[PDB]
Order: sequence, then C-alpha cells, then structure tokens
Amino acid sequence: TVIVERWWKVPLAGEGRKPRLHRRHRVYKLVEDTKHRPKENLELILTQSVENVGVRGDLVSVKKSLGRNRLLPQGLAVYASPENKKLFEEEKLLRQE
Amino acid sequence: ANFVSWKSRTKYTITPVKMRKSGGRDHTGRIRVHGIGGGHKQRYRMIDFLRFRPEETKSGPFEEKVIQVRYDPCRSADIALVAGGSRKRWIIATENMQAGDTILNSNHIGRMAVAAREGDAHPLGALPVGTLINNVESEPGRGAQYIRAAGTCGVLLRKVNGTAIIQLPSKRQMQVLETCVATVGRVSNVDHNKRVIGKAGRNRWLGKRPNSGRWHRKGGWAGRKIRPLPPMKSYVKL
Amino acid sequence: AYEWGVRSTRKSEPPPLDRVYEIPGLEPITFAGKMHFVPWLARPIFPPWDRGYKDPRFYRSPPLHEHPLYKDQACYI
Amino acid sequence: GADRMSKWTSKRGPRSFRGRKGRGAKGIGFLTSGWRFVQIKEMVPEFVVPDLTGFKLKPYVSYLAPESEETPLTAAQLFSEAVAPAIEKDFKDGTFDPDNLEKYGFEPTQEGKLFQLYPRNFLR
Amino acid sequence: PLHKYPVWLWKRLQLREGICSRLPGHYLRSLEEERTPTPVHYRPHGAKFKINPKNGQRERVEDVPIPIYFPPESQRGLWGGEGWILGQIYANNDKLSKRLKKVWKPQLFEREFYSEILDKKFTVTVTMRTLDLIDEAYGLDFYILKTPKEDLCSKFGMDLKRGMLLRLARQDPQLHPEDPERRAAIYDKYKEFAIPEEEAEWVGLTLEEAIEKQRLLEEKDPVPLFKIYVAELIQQLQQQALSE
RNA sequence: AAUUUAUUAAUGCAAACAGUACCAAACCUGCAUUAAAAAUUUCGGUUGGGGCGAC
RNA sequence: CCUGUUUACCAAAAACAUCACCUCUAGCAUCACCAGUAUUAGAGGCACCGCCUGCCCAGUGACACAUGUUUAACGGCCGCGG
RNA sequence: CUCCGCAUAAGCCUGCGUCAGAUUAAAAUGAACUGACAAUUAACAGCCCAAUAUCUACAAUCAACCAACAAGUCAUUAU
RNA sequence: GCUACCUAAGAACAGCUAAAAGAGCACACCCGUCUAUGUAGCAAAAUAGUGGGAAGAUUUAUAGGUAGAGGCGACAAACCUA
RNA sequence: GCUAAACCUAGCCCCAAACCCACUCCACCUUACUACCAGACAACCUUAGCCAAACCAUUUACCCAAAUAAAGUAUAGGCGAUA
Ligand SMILES: [K+]
Ligand SMILES: [K+]
Ligand SMILES: [K+]
Ligand SMILES: [K+]
Ligand SMILES: [K+]
Ligand SMILES: [K+]
Ligand SMILES: [Mg+2]
Ligand SMILES: [Mg+2]
Ligand SMILES: [Mg+2]
Ligand SMILES: [Mg+2]
Ligand SMILES: [Mg+2]
Ligand SMILES: [Mg+2]
Ligand SMILES: [Mg+2]
Ligand SMILES: [Mg+2]
Ligand SMILES: [Mg+2]
Ligand SMILES: [Mg+2]
Ligand SMILES: [Mg+2]
Ligand SMILES: [Mg+2]
Ligand SMILES: [Mg+2]
Ligand SMILES: [Mg+2]
Ligand SMILES: [Mg+2]
Ligand SMILES: [Mg+2]
Ligand SMILES: [Mg+2]
Ligand SMILES: [Mg+2]
Ligand SMILES: [Mg+2]
Ligand SMILES: [Mg+2]
Ligand SMILES: [Mg+2]
Ligand SMILES: [Mg+2]
Ligand SMILES: [Mg+2]
Ligand SMILES: [Mg+2]
Repeated sequence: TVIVERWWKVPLAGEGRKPRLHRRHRVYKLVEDTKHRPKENLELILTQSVENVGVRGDLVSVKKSLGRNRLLPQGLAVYASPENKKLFEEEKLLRQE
Repeated sequence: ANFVSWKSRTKYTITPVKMRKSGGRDHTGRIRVHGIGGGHKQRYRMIDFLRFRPEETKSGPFEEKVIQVRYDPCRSADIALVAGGSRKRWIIATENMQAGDTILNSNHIGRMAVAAREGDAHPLGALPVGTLINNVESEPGRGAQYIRAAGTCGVLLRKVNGTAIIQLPSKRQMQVLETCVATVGRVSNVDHNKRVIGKAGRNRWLGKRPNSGRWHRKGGWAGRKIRPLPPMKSYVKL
Repeated sequence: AYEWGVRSTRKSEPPPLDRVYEIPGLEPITFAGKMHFVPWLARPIFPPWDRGYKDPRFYRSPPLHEHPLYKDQACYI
Repeated sequence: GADRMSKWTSKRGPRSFRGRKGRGAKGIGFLTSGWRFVQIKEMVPEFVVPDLTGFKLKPYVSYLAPESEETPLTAAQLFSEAVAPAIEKDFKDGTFDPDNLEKYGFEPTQEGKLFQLYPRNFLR
Repeated sequence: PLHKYPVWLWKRLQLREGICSRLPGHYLRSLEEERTPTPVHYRPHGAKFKINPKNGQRERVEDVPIPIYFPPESQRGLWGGEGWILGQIYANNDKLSKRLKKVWKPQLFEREFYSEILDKKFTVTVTMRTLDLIDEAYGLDFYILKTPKEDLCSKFGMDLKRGMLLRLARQDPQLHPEDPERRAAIYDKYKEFAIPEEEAEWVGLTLEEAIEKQRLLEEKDPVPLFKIYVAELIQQLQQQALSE
C-alpha cells in the first residue's frame, strides 16, 4: 500500500467546509510502501492435526501465506476469534476434569 | 481503420485463393514496414507443411504420387501437387522432383537406418548421419518452419538420447527430438540466388518500392564484426 | 500443426457475464424492461426465440444427420 | 458548393442513390433473385366503396337548420347509452354477475380479432 | 439572469419530484449521506491540535484526503479501498528540480474465497490490504457485512452484501437444504447484521438501478374504463334502492 | 549547452509464489541502476555599425 | 551509367532513385514483416558493367567482456638538416 | 471557321418552353432576370437472392503453332 | 473530393520500324525545356510556338485508408483544400 | 436645382421575483427526417499553456456553499515575484 504526503500545506477550511485545493497540492512524496515492511504472523486455531502442530484447538502464529493458502481453505484451521477460543476452551476444560 | 485480414479461410483447398496486399501497413493504417507496395496480383496456394498427415480414415505410412511441379509467386521455391488416396495437396518440391514420382511419408523409427531417397519424409531418428534435409519442425506435429527457401538444406550431425542435432543453413546447430519429421534432399530452384533483376522496374513487379533518398551517416553498428557462432538452440526439455 | 483462419477474422468471444449472475438468490436489474441498451445496467439473457411460423425467405434447414435420406455409407457421385 | 439547406431527394446522388430512395409510397411486395419483383395481393390496400344509390345525404346542408350546440362524445357517454340499459334490466331481473360481462359487450382481450383497438391493425 | 437555486443543488432537486420522489425513504437517506471513508493512502494526524515547533503555539490541524482514482476493473473485485494515485513529484525530492507526473498503482492478486452464507466460491481480484482486512473481521462474510459502502469501494462487494442480507431476512432454506441444523447455526452467527427484507433489497443499488426497479413495481396495464363505470353504476343503484 | 527520465527497454532488490540444509517459473506492483528515445529552457555587455581581437 | 524521380506557383540539374556490389541485424507463425522461414526478411552505404578498392583499431563508437575484435564503421594516413 | 460534335457517367437541380413585363444584354427583335402556366410517362438504368455442408491444380494474348514471367478477372454439387 | 503514399476492383494507349525491348519515329493522352506575350490577366501560374515521354518505375475514373508532439516522402526540409 | 438630409419606434441592457422542463397525424442513428428480419461496439483517467518573475528552470490569485470582522494577521515562498 502506497502511503504519500503533500509537499505543500493545505490551508484550513473550517468546521463544515471543504478545503480549497490547488495545482501545487497534487505534488506528493512517498512516505512508505507497506509491502516492504517486516511480515507478521497469523494467529489461528487448529481444528485438526498438522505436521507443525498435532494438538487440536492449539494456537499457532504461522505465516500469512501458510494459513491463507492451505489451512483456511481446507478448514484445518479456524480464525482465532474471541468466540472460537471459547468453543475450543470447553474441550480443553473437559480434558482437565 | 476498417482493415480486415484476407487470411480468413478455415478449410484447406488447392484452389488458388485471392489475397489483397498490405502496402506495409498494419491494422491501424499507418506504415509499419517501408519498401512494400504494388506489384503483380497474386493468388495464394495453400501449402501443407505437415508431410505426415494421414487421411481421416487412414493411419500409418502412406505414399503419394507427384502430379505437377509448378511455379509459386508467393515463395522462392517450387511447389508440387501430390495425390494420395482420395485427396490432393500442395507441398514444397525438392531439387529433383518430376511428374510421375512416388514419394513416401512415414513416421516409423526402425532399429536401423533407411536408405534415404530425395522427396521422402522420415523422422530424424530414421536417417543416417550427414543426410541433407529440409522442412524440419521444432517438435512433433508442429509443422515445418525451417529450411523452406529455394536451394536451402540442412544436415544431420548426430543422435543423442532420442535427440537429433540439426545444422541450419546459417551454420547454426539446433537440437530437437528424433520423432520430428523432415524431408530428404535440397529445396528446388538451386540457382535462385544467381538471378539478375536487370532493371529497377522488375523490382516494382515483385512489390518492392525504392529506398529513401535521405542520406544517413553510419554509426558503430557498421563495419565487419567477427563474433563466434552462437550456442546450440534446443527445443528439448529435460 | 498450422491451423487455417486467423483469430482476428473469427467471431469475437461474447462479453463476460456480469458478476451479479454468480450470486444466488439475487435477481439482476437489466435493461430488458427499457427495451434498449444502457451502459449502467446489467445485460439480460434472452431465451432462444423461434419465429413460430414458416417463411420461405428466412428458412433454416435442419442439421445434416436429421435429414431423412441420410446414410452412414457414403456414395461417390 | 453543395446545397446543404435543400431537401434531400431521390433525384440527387449517383445511380445507386437514386434507386434506393423513395417518395413515401408503401411497399406491396419484395424483390427476388434476378431483380424480379413479387407483388402480394394482401399487401395492396383494397378500397371498400359502398353503394351510393338512393342515398339522401348530400355534400352540403341547407342553411335552414338549428344551431345545435356541440357535445363531444366521451367514454362515459357511450357507456350509459349502450351498456347501462342492458345492465339495469338484468339487475332488476336479479341475474347479474361479473363473469357474464363478456355477454354484455365487454372484451377481455384484443387477440383473435380482425380489428384490434390497441395496437390497432387497420386503416382509417 | 440568475438561477433561483444554485447549480450544486440541482441533483437533490431531482429527488423531490418524479419517480425518484416515490422511492423508499431509507434508500434516499443512504444516498445523501457523505460519511468519510477510512484513510488508506495517507496517515491521519490523530488529534485536532498540535504545537508548531517553529513558534510553539497550539495550532489546529485538519485531515485532507488524497484523491483516489478507481478504474472500472476495481468494481469486479475487492481492492480494500485502494486505487491509483494520480499526482506529481519533484525529481530527487528537490523542490528546485522540475515536476513530473507520477502514478502509483496497487499490486493485484487473483485469489479464491468462500462465503458461508452463499455456499459458493468466487475468484476475485484483491490487494494485500483486502486480505488483511478479511483476517481482522475473521472471515469474508464479516468483512462484507461490517465494512460500509464508502470503504468497500466496489459494486461487486455491495452486491454480495445484498445477497447475504436477503438470506438473513428471508431465512432462505436453499442454504444447505439437506442440513437444517448446520443452516440454522450459520444464521445464528451473523444475527447482528439482520435487516428487514424490505430494506435489505435496496442495498448497493445505484440511482439508475433503483429507478428501473421502482418503475417495474409501478408498471401495470391501465384498468379499462368499462369496469370503473360498472362499479359506479352498481354502487349507485344500491344507494337509490335505499331511498325508495 | 543546462535540467530531467515522466515514457520505453534491460538488470537488480523487494513483493507474490513452492518444494526436497538448499530453494522456487514468469505476469503484475513498488523502489533503485543503466541505456534508448525524447522533453523544457537559454545562448552576456561595452564596441567611431556588427563580427574578430581586446576589455 | 542507362528508362525513371523532385522544389504544384522563379531551380528538371551534375541533385534523388536505379540494375550491381558490400556492411549490419534476426533461428521464428495466426492482424504488418507473413498466411513468409537465412538462396529469407528487415536497417543502411555506394551506384550497372570493366581494371581496382592500398596503410591505420592509438582516439570515438559498436560488439565481445579477460586479454580483445572491428574502418565497404565515425575518421586518419609526417618533419628537420646534409 | 470547325478548337469539334452526339451520347453515357459524374455533378448541378428547372437555369433562352408558352403567355406577360416597368426588368435586362452594347442593343426601348431577344432574354439566361421577374410573375404565371406547362413539363421528364420504361422496355434503358437503379433497387436483388432460403439454409447447411461441399466443390473449384492446368491464364490471357483471333488461342491454334510458338514463346514467356511479373504467374494471372469469371465454374459447383448434395439434401 | 487538392496533393503525397497505399488498398480494392476497373479503363485507355493510332499508325510505322523492329518484333526481343523500363527499344526508336510519331497521334490521342501525361509532363512543362526554351522564347515571346501576359503581370488587378482569359488565368491568385495562363496563352501561342518550340519541346520531353508516350506497352510502362506509364496515364487515368471510382470508393476506401494513414491527421498535426502527426502523417506521407525515388529528401526538394517536398506535399497534407490557392 | 439634383443627390441627399431629418424622425421614433422595433426591440435591447442591468436588476428583482420565480426553479426549470412537451404534444395533430406521418417521418427521422442506413446516405438522418428512409413503413417491414438473426443481433450481442459501448460511459468514467491529474488540464496545459500564455502570462508574472523585467530571461528562465521551483513558483505565479481563478466562486465552491454566511455579508461583516478577525486579516492581508498566523503561515507558505528561487523566504524572490507573489500566495
Ligand atoms: K564609423
Ligand atoms: K510535378
Ligand atoms: K529534363
Ligand atoms: K577502437
Ligand atoms: K443545374
Ligand atoms: K520573455
Ligand atoms: Mg516463386
Ligand atoms: Mg512475396
Ligand atoms: Mg538499398
Ligand atoms: Mg542514399
Ligand atoms: Mg547568461
Ligand atoms: Mg552588443
Ligand atoms: Mg568595429
Ligand atoms: Mg571575442
Ligand atoms: Mg547500357
Ligand atoms: Mg518551381
Ligand atoms: Mg521550370
Ligand atoms: Mg546520385
Ligand atoms: Mg579504403
Ligand atoms: Mg631533405
Ligand atoms: Mg430492366
Ligand atoms: Mg481527383
Ligand atoms: Mg491494387
Ligand atoms: Mg502503340
Ligand atoms: Mg519507350
Ligand atoms: Mg521515344
Ligand atoms: Mg512520387
Ligand atoms: Mg538536400
Ligand atoms: Mg536545404
Ligand atoms: Mg517572465
């Protein structure tokens, strides 16, 4: 995602008015392209056993490319949402008892 | 522009087809190639470059009889009318081809080589080394895209792991499979390169327009350049 | 091998259908009720239309195999 | 040097132009192979002319006549004159229902008729 | 002369008369709304005031969005509010150097998603941002159902919404006809986005698609006057009998 | 001549993608580099006319 | 060289083209080149034929890239004293 | 005198036919200008064709000898 | 709709010599060498005579195509509605 | 004494107010104003430059939703012109 910034200042418009743009306000400068930043992991819950982790209902911070391409379509892993954790929390609770 | 190509016929026939000239212009209507315009009108005769094309109801090696070797205004070589079974088609004639000869078109690769006769079509793995060839193809069933011009001829250098090493008329080597069909011998009109145009008007009959009168200064591209023969071109995937 | 007939002379592929025809339970809004084309509405799908009556000047013979006098054994005339 | 403010007609243009343009006359057939024209008897308008024998009316009317006022005919005026009397009679008789509206004169559809009202398929 | 109304108000004057005036209310409200989209190609200030370093005074600050051009091929996919940036730049980031035209385009991918409410897979073109937004909503159905119109920025994404909302209101049993329990469980997860069918059938439609719809709801052959006069007659005769 | 590479092409990195410690075809996008082909703008003064010389 | 072409409206020529000769580039198909395939096509120079086309790769350029190669590529091809 | 002439195509569109005239040509009989009236009549020409599949190697030149290249403008059948 | 080049399908070229011809003489036709005239003209490029070519790289009617940061060009910085 | 001279209407301009918006029949996107036959082409994309800067190369006001005032102030700017 390309994130840019204007060279020139834009005069304040006011409360309830739109700013007045000029030909000089089209000049931008690249601030950051998010496609060149460190990747982040994807928190998921495993519905079935996997080579990386064979425990069901286990949390795994796998790469985004692994979960989206293979795990999520196949259904092996579900999104680690507040509601899904509860469903798998019960199963873990039963084993403790 | 409202330009439509004349290459619209979808069925093969030996009947001369009427084609329209381009004048060096593309579909936009602007000139894309200079020096093209006019010339005597010409009718196109479809050429079947797939020698081994068994008929719909037939399979395996077949033989055809040569009917007529005639002049073709769309190419430098001469074409031959051959008839096998119930059909007729045009092909590229060889140096020595007459009306009455019987040509062979086979795809059989025997353990041993075969005595090569001019005009016959065999695979590359069924011919001895050093045999002149023409109308070779990159892969099987692709159709002959090389060594089509008058007098041109290749040669078979060696066979390795179901692959044949071909030498092109440009003294460059090309590698293909041994199941690719080629025709034995040279192409007709061996003395085509020895023709004399004689007068400027004869080039206007061939659809060639005079060069520009503007004077250009040569650059570094000009001058003799002794560089090595490029590597062998291989169409075999390993 | 070399096929005869350049693609530029062949009939162009029909335009790709709109993505509203892929969503189940959703009726697309087309210009069929306007009786004329507009760019900002979906292209409708009309059913095969038949004249319903005979007209010699606009007759279409049936397929070959449907002809009564049809034989698998060919006759060379 | 062309007259762009003059009525375009079949008299203008080359041979192909002058033959393709007409004057407003309706067609009565089609062209077949060989430029042979085929006339359709059903496409030619047939004049329905009546017998004028013993007809009292004449092109003009005598001036010794009253100056009656104009009462343009309306749909409601035509309903009360022709349709209403038959309905009132059946209403008094005690046998009236919507199903029999076709018997009173109402037309549910126009299809299957020679002279349809909308879209009309006949000439004045 | 002068116009009675300003020209920028002419578009809203067309919604007061004609067939547009007969359109539903909730749909007309969703048109005049001009809610701000979510920033994508620029960072917001975060606050309303700042201290200018030069003079050290509490100055006001405003977020000015950057014009985004959405090509027509963006309405057949899910770009996540991304688009082309048509602007200028200074060579070598030097104001004294000449100014050039620069276009920033997004990186597109052809992925395949699955909807649980529709039970069908789509091969849509997306960006990396769309993939992240679907992971924050925990599915494609939530993304399509949570994200508003000005952030979806896609006609296909708004047609999916209408498709989903119609099944949450009609409770369509076509979803897994042979699995009633499974079907019921799916509608119990997206129950927070349920909207009445009457209001969920106008979602995403443009002004040109809605007018055509409303026109079809009003299209009906005129009633013959033969029936109207009969009603007046019979009704009139009955009143006459009472006086007698 | 000064300024520039938007455009085009090539190359590299990143992005995207997979497979059995090694490593992933191209297309697309972004950031750089090198060419190609072009674009914008200018071409000072004095001077027993101007130019040359000289200042 | 020749027939030919050009400044419609001040130049028809020794200028351009041209048969011939030479250099450079390209190993391939479904809109030009081409429904063609190196005896081909395209970019250019010179100008039929006849006798010839000599020396130079330092510099610039191009190619190859490790030296290096190349002038029918841009271009060049001495002086003093007796 | 004969630089032509007649016709077709193209283009133009009533633009020297009758009556009348104060208009007009160097010319107060003529008229291409004005007003009114009339006029070009199809056989020439233009305006064409049911579908699907299928067929169509062998120039022209008095087309026969003969000789060529620049390799050419003409055809069907089945249901 | 001029002109430059191109596309489609058409048309024209007596007679003589040689009969092979981008051959010669020479009409039609195309061009425009030299001279006079004309210079608000008959004409915003003409007239008369004299000339070049005239079976070919010829001339020509019709419809269509290439559009100005461009096209086309046997390069005259030509021509693209005086 | 000729040629001429002379005229006062036609309507028009700037505001205010008010939003605006057809029709007899027939014909008209093909060569528009053409009664009558197998189709599927489809819309969106930063204005630039003159000029000013006494050249020019960054830059150079252009209604954008309330008159006034804050104020030509903060601020921007080959920190120049100017905004
Ligand atoms: K002086
Ligand atoms: K000329
Ligand atoms: K001359
Ligand atoms: K060198
Ligand atoms: K006329
Ligand atoms: K200036
Ligand atoms: Mg040939
Ligand atoms: Mg050819
Ligand atoms: Mg040449
Ligand atoms: Mg030259
Ligand atoms: Mg200076
Ligand atoms: Mg001076
Ligand atoms: Mg001086
Ligand atoms: Mg000096
Ligand atoms: Mg000679
Ligand atoms: Mg001249
Ligand atoms: Mg001259
Ligand atoms: Mg010369
Ligand atoms: Mg030399
Ligand atoms: Mg000496
Ligand atoms: Mg006739
Ligand atoms: Mg002309
Ligand atoms: Mg032609
Ligand atoms: Mg002759
Ligand atoms: Mg001659
Ligand atoms: Mg001569
Ligand atoms: Mg020319
Ligand atoms: Mg010159
Ligand atoms: Mg010059
Ligand atoms: Mg200035």
